[PDB]
Amino acid sequence: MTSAEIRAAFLEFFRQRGHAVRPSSSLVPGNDPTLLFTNAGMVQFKDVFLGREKVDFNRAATSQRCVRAGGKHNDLENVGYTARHHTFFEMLGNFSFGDYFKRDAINFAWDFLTKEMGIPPAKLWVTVFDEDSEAEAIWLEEVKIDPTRFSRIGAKDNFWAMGDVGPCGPCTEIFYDHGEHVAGGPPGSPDEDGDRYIEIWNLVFMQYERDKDGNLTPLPAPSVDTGMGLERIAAVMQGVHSNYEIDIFQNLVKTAAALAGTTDLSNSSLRVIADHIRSCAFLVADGVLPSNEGRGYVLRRIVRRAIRHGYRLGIQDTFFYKLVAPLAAEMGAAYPELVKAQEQVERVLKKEEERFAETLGQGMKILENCVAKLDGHVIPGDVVFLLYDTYGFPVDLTADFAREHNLSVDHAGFEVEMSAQRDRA
Amino acid sequence: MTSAEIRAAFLEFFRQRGHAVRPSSSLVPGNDPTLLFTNAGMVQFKDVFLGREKVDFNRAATSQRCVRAGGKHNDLENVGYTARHHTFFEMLGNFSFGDYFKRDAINFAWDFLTKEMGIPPAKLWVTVFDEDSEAEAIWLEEVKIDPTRFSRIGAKDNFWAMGDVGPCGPCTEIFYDHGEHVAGGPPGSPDEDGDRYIEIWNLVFMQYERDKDGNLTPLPAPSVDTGMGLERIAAVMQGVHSNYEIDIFQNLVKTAAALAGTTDLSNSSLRVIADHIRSCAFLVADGVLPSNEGRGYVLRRIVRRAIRHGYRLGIQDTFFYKLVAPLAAEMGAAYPELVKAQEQVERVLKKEEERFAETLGQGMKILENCVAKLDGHVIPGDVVFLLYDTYGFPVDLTADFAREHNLSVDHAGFEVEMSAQRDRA
Ligand SMILES: Nc1ncnc2c1ncn2[C@@H]1O[C@H](COP(=O)(O)OP(=O)(O)OP(=O)(O)O)[C@@H](O)[C@H]1O
Ligand SMILES: Nc1ncnc2c1ncn2[C@@H]1O[C@H](COP(=O)(O)OP(=O)(O)OP(=O)(O)O)[C@@H](O)[C@H]1O
Repeated sequence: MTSAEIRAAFLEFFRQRGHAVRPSSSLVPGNDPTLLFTNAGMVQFKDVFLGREKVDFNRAATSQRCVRAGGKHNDLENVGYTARHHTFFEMLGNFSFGDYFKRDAINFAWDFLTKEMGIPPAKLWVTVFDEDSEAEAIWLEEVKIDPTRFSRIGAKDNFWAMGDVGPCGPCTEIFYDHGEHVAGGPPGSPDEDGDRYIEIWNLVFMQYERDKDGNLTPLPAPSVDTGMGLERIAAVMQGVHSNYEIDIFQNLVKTAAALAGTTDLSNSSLRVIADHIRSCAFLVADGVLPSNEGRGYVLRRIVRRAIRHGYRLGIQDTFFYKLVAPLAAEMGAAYPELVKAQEQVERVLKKEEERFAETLGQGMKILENCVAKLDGHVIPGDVVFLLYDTYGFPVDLTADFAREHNLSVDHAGFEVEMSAQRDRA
Repeated sequence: MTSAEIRAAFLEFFRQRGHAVRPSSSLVPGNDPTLLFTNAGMVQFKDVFLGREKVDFNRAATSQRCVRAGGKHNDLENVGYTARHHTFFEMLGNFSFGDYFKRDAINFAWDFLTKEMGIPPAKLWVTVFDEDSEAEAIWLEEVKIDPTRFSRIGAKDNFWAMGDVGPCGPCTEIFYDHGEHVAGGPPGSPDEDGDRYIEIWNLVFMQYERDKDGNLTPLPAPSVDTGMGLERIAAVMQGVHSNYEIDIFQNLVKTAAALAGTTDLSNSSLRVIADHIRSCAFLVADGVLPSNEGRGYVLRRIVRRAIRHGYRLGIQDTFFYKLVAPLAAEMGAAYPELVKAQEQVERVLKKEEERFAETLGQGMKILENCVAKLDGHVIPGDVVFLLYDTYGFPVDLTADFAREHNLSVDHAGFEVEMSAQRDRA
C-alpha cells in the first residue's frame, strides 16, 4: 500500500466518522512568534482547543506537514542514525474539540490499525499513563488487547501539557514491533530507544486545566489530539524496517545515488540528503529563505549540512537543487504549492549551495587536517570558531562531521571565542 | 575501615595538602531561600565561588551533611529500593577557590582512592565530559589509567552549571565496580542506573561564566568543587555492596529490628526507617520543626512515612524517637550537636508520631479496604484527598503505600479535589 493511499485512507476513515478534512497549515506558524516551525498537527488548532477561536466543526482530521529541527523536539541529529526520524514528516491527526474523548479516540485508532490497515495485534504494543485508569480499562477490558504487550508509563512520556498554564492530561501510545532482527526493547525497558518498537500513533487527552495560580480543574469539554507519522506506518504497510525504504523516498534516494555515482542505495548520507531536501524544499515553498537569523538560519543550517553530506559522498558539482524535481513529482499531488513554486525553490537552493561552495572545500581541508593532527577526541574551539566565522560552517555542521569520526567539538570553547569576537566587533 | 576512620582519613589527606578543614554547614541553608535543605558541600561556599564573600583560605575540605528529599533529583523515593540512595548522607568534599584546577583535583582523588585507601584501579571506572580534552589527557596520559575503564559522557551528566547565570564547567566522576554479583552496566550504557557501577566521587570544574544573555567567557580564577558519598566509599572499604550494610547502618537496622521484634535484617522497611531517622533527627537538631509548610512539611512527610513503615512492620507502640539514641552514639563524636540536642530531638519526634497515631490506624483501614476492592491499578483521587485532608496522610505517603501493592495514585484527581475544596471556601 503506497504512502499516498495510506494518507488518503486515514483522512477518509475519519471523514466517514464525521471529521472535517482540513488542509495542512504552513510550516511557518501564523499565530506564534515563539515557535520555529509547525511541529505537530495541533499547532493550527491551538486557539480552537483553548476556546479562543470558534469554528463550525467540532472534529477534524489533517495530514500536517511538520519540521522538527528546533526546540526540545529536535530530531535533526537523529536523521541518518535511526530508522524512524526525519526533519520533515507528515503527521496524520484526528482532533476532538470538546466532542468525543478517550473511548472513541482509542477505538478509532485501533479500528484503523487493525481493521482498515489489517495490522496483526500481535505486532502492536500499547502504553498508557500509569495513573490513567480510564484508558487502561478501555484498552484492557473493552478493546481487550493482549495485556502482556502493554506498558504503564510515568508522566515524562505519557502526560502532556500545553504549557505551564492551560490544558493538560494523559496520553496513550501505539507502537509497532519490527521483530527480533531489529535491536531494542519495548516501551519502558532500558532499551526502549532502539528502532525495534517504533512509536506509530500518539493520542493526547486534554482532560484538565491549570490556571495562573496553579489550580488544577477538570476541562469543561474534554478534547483529543492525535498524531501518527505517515512514514512510519508506511514502512509498516510496505514491509520495511526503515522509513527511508518506503515508496515516497525511493525516487529521492535513487536520484541522489546517481548524482553521487554510487550503487549503495542504503547509504546513510544519501538518506540524510533525501530527508533534507524534503524539509528544505517545503520550507522554501512556504516562504522561508536562507539567512543568519531565526527561521532562515535553520533552513541555512539544514541546506549546508546536506551539501556537506554530498561532499562526503564525493559529489563535485552543484547537486542539491536537482532533487526538487523528483520530490515535486512524488508529492505534488498532495502538495500542489510545491509544484507551483518548484522553479523558485530550485533557484533558492542552487544559490545557497553555490554560496556555501565558496568556502566548503577549504573548510573541509582545514577540518581534515585538524583530524589528522589531533591528539584527543575533541575538535578545539578555535578551529570550530574559525570554520564558523571565516568559512560559514554552522557549529552543528562541524559537530556532524566530527561525530562521523567518533569525535566531538568543544562547544564551550567555541562560545568563548564568540564572546571574544563580540568584544572585537 | 570504619566510616569514622574514612571521614577522618579524607579530611587529614586534604589537610596535609594545605586544605583548611572546615565544619559542615547546617542542613538549613542560610544564604539561599529557594533551596529546601543543604544538598551538597558546595552550598555554604557558593558565595566564595561567586566572589561575593572573601575568606582567609583558598582551599578547603568538609564532610558535609546533606538531605536530598526535594527539588532536583530528590532521592526519597529511592530509599529502600537501591543499595546507594539516602535522604541524609555525608558528602566528603575538597574545594579550590581560584587556586588549583583539573590536574591537582584529579591526582588528589586518584591518590586518595588508590594509594591512601588502597582501592585497586581495576575496580574503578572514570567518566569525563566528552568535550573535555584537558580532563581526558590528564587521566589517560598523565595519571595513565586503564583507558578501557573510561567513558566519555554528554552534557546531561558531565557538564555542570551553578544556575542559568554564573559559573559552569565540565565534571569528571569516579565509579566503583561492585562486580558480576550486582546487576547493572558501566556509566554510559543503557543499564548504567543499576547498583553495580556506583558513583563514588564527582569532581566539578568551574571553568566558564555564563551571563544573563547566554554568553560564555572564561572564569578569571577557575575553581574546583568535589563531592564523595561517605556511605558509598564506606561500603567499598568494608567489603559490602549496599550502603545499608556499613557499620553505621548495621547498628541502626539492628535497633529497628529489635523495635519490630524481627531477626530479618534484610527487610526493606527496616532500611527505610534507619535512613529516615538520620534525616529526621539531624533536621530537628538543626532546628527544623514539623509543620504544614515548607521545610517543616518535608520533615513531617519523612517522619510520617517512617511511622507508616513501622505500621507495616507491625510495631504497636510509639517507636521512631527511640532510634535517636543509637544514632547519637554512632555519629555524636563527629556531630556533637546531635548529642547536645538528643532529648529535644526525641521529644519532637515522639510528639509528631503521637500526633499522627491519632489517624494512622483509621487511614490505614481505609487504604487497605480501598486496595481490597479496587478495580484497576490507580487509587482514586478522592480517596487520596480524604486520606490527606481528614487523616493527615501526605500524598507521597499514600503513593509509597500504593507502590508496595503494585498500585499508583491519581495525582491529577487529587489536585482536582484540592481545587474543589478551595471553591467550597
Ligand atoms: N522526527 C520525526 N520523524 C518521523 N516521525 C515522527 C517524528 N516525530 C514524530 N513522529 C511521528 O509523529 C507521531 C506524533 O508525534 P508526537 O511528538 O506528538 O508524539 P510523541 O513523539 O509521543 O511526543 P513526545 O516525544 O513529545 O512525547 C509520533 O508517534 C511519530 O509516529
Ligand atoms: N541520595 C544520595 N545518597 C547517598 N549518596 C549520595 C546521594 N546523592 C549523592 N551522593 C553521593 O555524593 C556524591 C556527590 O553528589 P553530587 O550531587 O555532587 O553529584 P551527582 O549526584 O553526580 O550529581 P547529579 O545530580 O548530576 O547526578 C555522589 O557521587 C554520591 O557519592
